[PDB]
Amino acid sequence: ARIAGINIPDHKHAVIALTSIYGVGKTRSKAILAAAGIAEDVKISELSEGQIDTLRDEVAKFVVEGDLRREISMSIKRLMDLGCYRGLRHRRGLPVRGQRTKTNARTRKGPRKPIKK
Amino acid sequence: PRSLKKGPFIDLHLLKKVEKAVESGDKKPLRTWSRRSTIFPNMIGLTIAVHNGRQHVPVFVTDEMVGHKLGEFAPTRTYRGHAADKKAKKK
Amino acid sequence: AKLHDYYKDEVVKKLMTEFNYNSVMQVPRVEKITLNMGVGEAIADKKLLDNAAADLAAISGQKPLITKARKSVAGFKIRQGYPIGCKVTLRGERMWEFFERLITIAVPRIRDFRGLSAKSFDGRGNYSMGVREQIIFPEIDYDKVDRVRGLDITITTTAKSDEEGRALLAAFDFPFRK
Amino acid sequence: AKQSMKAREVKRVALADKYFAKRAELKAIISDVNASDEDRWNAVLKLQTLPRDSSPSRQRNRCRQTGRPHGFLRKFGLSRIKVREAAMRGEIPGLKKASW
Amino acid sequence: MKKDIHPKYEEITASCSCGNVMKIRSTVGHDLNLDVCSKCHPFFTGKQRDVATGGRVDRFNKRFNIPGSK
RNA sequence: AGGGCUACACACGUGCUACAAUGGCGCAUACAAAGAGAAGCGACCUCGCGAGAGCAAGCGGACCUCAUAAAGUGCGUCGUAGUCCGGAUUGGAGUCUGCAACUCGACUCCAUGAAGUCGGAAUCGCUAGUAAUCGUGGAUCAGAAUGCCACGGUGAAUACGU
Repeated sequence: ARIAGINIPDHKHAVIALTSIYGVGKTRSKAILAAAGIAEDVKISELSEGQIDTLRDEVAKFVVEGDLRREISMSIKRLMDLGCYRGLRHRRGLPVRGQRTKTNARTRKGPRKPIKK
Repeated sequence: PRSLKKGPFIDLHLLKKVEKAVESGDKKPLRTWSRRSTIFPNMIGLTIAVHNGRQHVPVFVTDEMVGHKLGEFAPTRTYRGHAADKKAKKK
Repeated sequence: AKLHDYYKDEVVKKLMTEFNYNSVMQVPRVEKITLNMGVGEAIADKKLLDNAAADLAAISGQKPLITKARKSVAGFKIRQGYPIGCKVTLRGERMWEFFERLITIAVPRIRDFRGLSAKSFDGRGNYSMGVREQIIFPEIDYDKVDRVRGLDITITTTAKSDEEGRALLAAFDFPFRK
Repeated sequence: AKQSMKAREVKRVALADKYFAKRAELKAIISDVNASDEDRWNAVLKLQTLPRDSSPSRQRNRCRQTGRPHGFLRKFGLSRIKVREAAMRGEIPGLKKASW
Repeated sequence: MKKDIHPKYEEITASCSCGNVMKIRSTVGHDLNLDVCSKCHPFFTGKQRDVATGGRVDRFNKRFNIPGSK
């Protein structure tokens, strides 16, 4: 099929399309489509079948959320369980990789303490 | 994340405790004035007491502890109750 | 059922002889594997009930018998006749075929759990394996809306006692937890 | 204030050169970047721990007169406040109160 | 034998064996009573140097000054 | 010696980056000044997705080098859709400086990817090379600038009246 056989987006020119397909951003999106010999300067729509059917396979190399995003998660879930000062800080849900806190947690945590309760 | 020495990393002060222990096995845990360190297999299965800045907290070393820094596995500050709300302490 | 063919052909004589038994249904014989799975109630809209249904689905293709909160008394509360745990008393010869992976190399799943000890099966040779993580059938997808932890697996036995219990569960093979 | 914190610095500078210099530079070749699968010598840190006393990451600056610990100027050996007063009194040549 | 539920049960024939006859079991330590490290091998390569730089074919004996290259 | 200085729930002062179509996206393309540099800055070389890596000229500074200004222009491109902006966060791998990057670094990179759709009441700076914006360079500096200091591009509205 036209679409990548794993999962669904649609439309737009091929180059932007693989982070729409998912799990591969721009650097992999140029290189992966180019290795297959598939253009950036085309609609998703027009694709000759030898490019698409090969695209459905040439994708199959890389990311699918079903095991992968869960697995990359399960590595963190283990970290959250492991007994580390690095993971413990992932458990409480503050910034923990880079930052410290005067007032700097909205990116990680979403809101400040909210509402009337 | 941030990454490690581009050469060894082993730290040898806590090795300096470990090197007479390591083939002696199970006893009173190693009190570390050296939390800087990595953790790897040579240190597996001993109980290495990790300086929090004032007192050593035992970490028993196992597979997960091939990973990473030693200190990384273990507290220094008492990060408290969420929002600085609690009326007990755990010294 | 090849585990049970292994038991018919190889294990029944091994066990008979070594324990000195005189009659074939005097000898050990592994019975009726059963499960539970306890849900954190069904939830206000019966969604943790759906979560009982897919997890059962993972290692029995059926539907649950579905056990009900007969009495409801203390802290999980109310209803005193609404659905709770997810029991299957599995089919026979087929259940013994399931036994070919069903607590044998269920091991790539395992991370430890409170059961499977050659000391803490009960003083009646009856035991309950609370597994946590699902066996894997090989078909498509692994988004099941998962309920992460499930499945106490209660193996039942021709066993009344300690000696028939460790005849099974240990050296019948598969091994207990080391 | 605390003549001792300034003194604490001086012994590390005399030892920076005296003990360390011939053992210092040893890291990059035989320990760090250039020792990959050339032995790697997995006992370097223990050696250099007394040199923790000495090693340039473990010593700074301070003003050579009054020893202020912040805002040094390498050109002079002094620091922000104390340098300007020496300039005010003309005691550096060529150092006019600037105008452009 | 009620013929109307239970849709699959056996269809691979239960192939698992070692690593190699579809999916894994490995060793006599196939009782897996611990978690996942997610962090050991190959960074820990059997050795304790955590990524020294890109390969030289020289690798001299002692010491250096990097910005003089003499 | 190790922690701490750096916590975090929250409120406040300052600067940052953007919310787009004057625009963002790709290639190609043009002209800066001022500086700093011997235990330092460091080309060319050959590797490396990149940071960098290694080899080494050269420099002793209007000589070499840091160091290629960038925005702007030129063509293609997206077509208002929280996106092709923004990219914080967060996983993993990677470079690096250094007794030592875990508490607590800087930097590359791959993947993923939030809020933000011109901002109450209130409120600040501004008259000319100024405002606005683009980038450059250095002092502190082992390492570690969003800030400080200075440098130059492109370069405005308007003040009727007290």
